[PDB]
Amino acid sequence: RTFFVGGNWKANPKTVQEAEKLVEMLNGAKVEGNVEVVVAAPFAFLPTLQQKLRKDWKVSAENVFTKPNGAFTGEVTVPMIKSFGIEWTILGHSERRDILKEDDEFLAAKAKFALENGMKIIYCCGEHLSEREAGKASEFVSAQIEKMIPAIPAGKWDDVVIAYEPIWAIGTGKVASTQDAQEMCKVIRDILAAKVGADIANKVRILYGGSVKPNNCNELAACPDVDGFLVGGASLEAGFINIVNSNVHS
Ligand code: NA
Repeated sequence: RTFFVGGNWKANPKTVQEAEKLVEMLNGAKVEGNVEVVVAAPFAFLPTLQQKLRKDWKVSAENVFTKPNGAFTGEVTVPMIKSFGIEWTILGHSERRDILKEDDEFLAAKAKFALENGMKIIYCCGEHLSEREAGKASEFVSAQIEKMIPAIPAGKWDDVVIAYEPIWAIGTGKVASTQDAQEMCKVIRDILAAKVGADIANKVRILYGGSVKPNNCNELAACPDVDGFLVGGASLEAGFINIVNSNVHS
């Protein structure tokens, strides 16, 4: 598996002029090793990233809707994204599940629609504090992945990346360890192996999507089942390149 680093800008930066400055910084970064890099940005900034970002990396949307077009005011759709040459989207990020109330049925429909229309997806999952403290993390994450699995069209697993988010460690007063990252990425790989087979489990990149910074990326990357990262705030900073370059420890 090729190490994979996605930079999720989330709803940032505030201005397209800042977005262009960030792209200029990224374009001069010296990448070491072997790594697949994707940068996800707000919809309004996708055209300028697609125009200006280094072509050895790829641009990603942060969401898409379930339909090609139509009477869905405010939604952006897969064909719109693709018409710029953009090939990636994030789906099911904890912020969209938990704040914008996207449920698993909605997300499964997005995954199917995106994949059957030639997108690649970064599909996010992860358990909350109650399930973590009950000792039911693997059961919760399995339920999420089991909803995702039937949505993946035949022959499309090459275009699926899964990100694990330790939601239990976001705004809760608890922090995740490196061992927690390894354990939960391994849990996901074992769910894949049991439900769709070892061949698929061995090729799907499973990312850690907790807090990833220059000070912990190397140790996280070295974990055997951690295939990369879905990076939050550090993707807006020069430290993103440290994280990209952590692949050499994997
Ligand atoms: Na690794």
